[PDB]
Amino acid sequence: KCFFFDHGLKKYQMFEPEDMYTVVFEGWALDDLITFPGFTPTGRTNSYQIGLSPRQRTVVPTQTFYQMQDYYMLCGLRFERWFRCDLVYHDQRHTKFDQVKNQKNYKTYPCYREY
Amino acid sequence: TFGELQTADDYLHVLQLRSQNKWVKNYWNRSLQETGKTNKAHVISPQEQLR
Amino acid sequence: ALFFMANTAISVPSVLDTSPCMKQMLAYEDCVLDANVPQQEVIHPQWPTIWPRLLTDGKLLEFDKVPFHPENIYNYTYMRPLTKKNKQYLYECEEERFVFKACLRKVISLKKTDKHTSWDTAEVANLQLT
Amino acid sequence: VEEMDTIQKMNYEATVNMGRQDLITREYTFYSDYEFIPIQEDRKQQMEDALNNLHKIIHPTVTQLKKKANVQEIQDRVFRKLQGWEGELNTCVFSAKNVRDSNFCADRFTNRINTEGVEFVKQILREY
Amino acid sequence: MEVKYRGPSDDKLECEFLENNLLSCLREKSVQDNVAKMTCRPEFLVWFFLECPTKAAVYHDPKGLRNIFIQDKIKQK
Amino acid sequence: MAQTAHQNRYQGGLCYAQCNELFSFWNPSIQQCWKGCDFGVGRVNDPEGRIEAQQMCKRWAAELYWTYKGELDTIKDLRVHADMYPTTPQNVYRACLAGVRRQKF
Repeated sequence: KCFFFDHGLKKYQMFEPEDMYTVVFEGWALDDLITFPGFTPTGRTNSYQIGLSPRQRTVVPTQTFYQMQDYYMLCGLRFERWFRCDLVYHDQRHTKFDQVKNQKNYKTYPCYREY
Repeated sequence: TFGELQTADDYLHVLQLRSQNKWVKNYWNRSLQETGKTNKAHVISPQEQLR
Repeated sequence: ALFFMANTAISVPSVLDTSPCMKQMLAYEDCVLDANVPQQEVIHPQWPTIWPRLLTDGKLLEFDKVPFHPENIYNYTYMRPLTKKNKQYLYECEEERFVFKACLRKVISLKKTDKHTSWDTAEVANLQLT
Repeated sequence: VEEMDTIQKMNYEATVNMGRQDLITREYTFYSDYEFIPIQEDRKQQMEDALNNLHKIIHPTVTQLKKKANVQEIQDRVFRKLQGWEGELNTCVFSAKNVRDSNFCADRFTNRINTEGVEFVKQILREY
Repeated sequence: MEVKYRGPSDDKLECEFLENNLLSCLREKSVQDNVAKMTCRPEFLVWFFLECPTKAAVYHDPKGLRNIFIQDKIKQK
Repeated sequence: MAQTAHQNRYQGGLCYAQCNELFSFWNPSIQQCWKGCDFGVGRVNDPEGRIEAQQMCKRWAAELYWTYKGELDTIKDLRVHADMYPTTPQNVYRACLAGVRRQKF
């Protein structure tokens, strides 16, 4: 019950997470009240324990520069690889790739993963 | 929902399309009309043909 | 290091789960997971009555949804009616669903009466002391 | 294309605008640039036809190779010859005076691809 | 989690809202959602049994439910 | 070897030694190879246990990386080399299978 019934609107409303001081000593001054939409669109339950989803394929590995917590050389390397791929395909994007007018000729841009 | 980067990219190309449209319209209008010069802008230095 | 903490409380056990129909709920959920049904509404045993459109056309919302446009397969999962394979592999989980519903109904039938003199000290019986 | 909702209309507008970047920037020309007579459309089509003919020969060989290294090596070996010919074409087209000269250079490049390029490609593919 | 305790509200307006949602859901689901437009919100159904114990007990009672059904039918003509 | 069964690689036995010999010392595929050694402990000698272990490798690869349904069934070459890194579910599957192959007993 992270939502409250409103008598003026006669409906459930809510606001963003707020601290105890603001909830208690500024309950009269409440801003940005949004009608409660429900946890799920169909009214089912959403209370589940979550975990880590499977990882994604890597084109430029992080292990090239992994001793460094700050990723600056890795950032440069990955951007350079993406820029090579883009220089290959940059002008064909609107005719053979994501930016086509019709979905019939839609293809994923080859540099999406590197980007 | 399986979030493989190709399926995710298919999901996210529409939002990227709208954001790119907004950015490119703003770019064209403001940036190009306020900065660029059209039709081979150049500085002309005349000289009189001496006697 | 080796014995820096000088003691370890191995006596305190894992918190015992004393929920009324938790075992039946978990059994039913495992069975439904076996069926491999895209619709998540099947998690509740009452789905045939709460969402009867799952058996006719799958239209569970009157176009008041926000799952994005039908561009990929992983869209409008609840807007997808159960197929014959899904219906069969859900029927295979009918007895456990019935047991779960019977447990829920019996729990609902339980009312707090005046003979529950141990209500104010029910934590001890619930085994909250370790 | 008129009948659509707001989201579909916005997506169509986005797709159309992402293709007019060539249209918007054609007005902004530079005075100091070195202009050249461009390769004509028919010569472009002939060169692309020659490239497709080359791709016709290499396709079974590269699709029957299970190692990426071999395919990359085949790509590199052809690309050196193609890059030499491309350099010759670029020089002779940049230094062109009229469309006749540009057509002559493009025809020479296409004839090199169709005459010596196919022979070189066939020798490479036989080696592989 | 440190969840504090607050008993069922039994608020007049809130329970009227929840009961209207419950009646809409009963009317929709009694015909397997064959209505032209379905306004039932299943999630609020849950809250009806968490914050309106008096009306829930009335609905469980067969005579109270019969009275509610008769009045709803009269309202719907 | 956070995902494997043994505290140190020496408890793995001959299978872990063969996995180490399979890849270069900086290659993280060895760990995946080690998981193969874990999947085919009591299964390699059983004719259906070997198929079960290969299925376990396929499931492990599918769980580590996002995979498509046919993706691991259309691999042309299942052989591995020293510089094969677990950057793809195909590489994870190949390393796991190679580890399964090297599990005597």
